[PDB]
Amino acid sequence: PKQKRRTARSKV
Amino acid sequence: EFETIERFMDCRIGRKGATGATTTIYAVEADGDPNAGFEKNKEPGEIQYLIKWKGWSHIHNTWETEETLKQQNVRGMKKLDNYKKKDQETKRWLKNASPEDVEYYNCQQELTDDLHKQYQIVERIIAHSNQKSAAGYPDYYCKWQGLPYSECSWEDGALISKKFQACIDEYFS
Repeated sequence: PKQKRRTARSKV
Repeated sequence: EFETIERFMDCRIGRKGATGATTTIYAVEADGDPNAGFEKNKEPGEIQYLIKWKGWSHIHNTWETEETLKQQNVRGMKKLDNYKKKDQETKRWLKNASPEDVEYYNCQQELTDDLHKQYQIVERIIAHSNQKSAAGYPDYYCKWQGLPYSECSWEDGALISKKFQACIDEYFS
């Protein structure tokens, strides 16, 4: 199974 | 999938449960401080540490306990032991020092606190994402006050717009 790859997050 | 402690920023006796996502500066701004009105000698408290996380900007700092850090399996836990050492060494020192020293100490803590606060302020927006949310918000690449450009970070546009709309307007000026 090929391992694939937005940079913005927030604390939820 | 794990988080890493970058730096211990602060330490307090706080209301039990006043830790985690509800303690970010933007959670507090939106919903109130979970530690509001906590009085150490009239309600159960616990030792809590303010954490700067690896790969998250300072606006995402959260208060945590030794317990929550362990339950979440975060990395960098050696820093907790180091912090507790420095803290105990600092407190021993405080007990004897001349108030001349205590004064200088307090001044360095205030300057440090003011510096830390700056890190949570967007100085300007550098770039915006091509992708936008359903609500139309792009993400924004943010330069933080008092930090070098290497510490810029991508931030949720909806979140940034609540407090730094002027930076957004300026970037699109």
